[PDB]
Amino acid sequence: GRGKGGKGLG
Amino acid sequence: STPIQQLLEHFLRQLQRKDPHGFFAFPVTDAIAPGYSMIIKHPMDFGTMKDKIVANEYKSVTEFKADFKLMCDNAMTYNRPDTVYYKLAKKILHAGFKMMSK
Repeated sequence: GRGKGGKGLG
Repeated sequence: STPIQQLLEHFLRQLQRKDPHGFFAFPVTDAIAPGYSMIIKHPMDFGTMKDKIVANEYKSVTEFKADFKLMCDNAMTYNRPDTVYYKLAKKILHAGFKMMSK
């Protein structure tokens, strides 16, 4: 659960 | 605004252009980033830095560079190395420091 809700691949 | 505020706004615009996705635009929350407030003691982001320039709260380029380094450091502390977030933090920290020191 360490990490952002989205993977930031926009 | 003062000549220093104008200089810092110039640097901030060029630094934010290095983050076109806006990952550093606004404060992280624990809903977005589980446990973030247990890991990061002093959060920072570009929106907070802009409000500080507008309020005339930076005495020098040195204090402004320290907030930009705190922002990037927090991202490298919270996110794992193989993520888009840690890689961009490291990229822009070094590019942004060389830009401001030329």
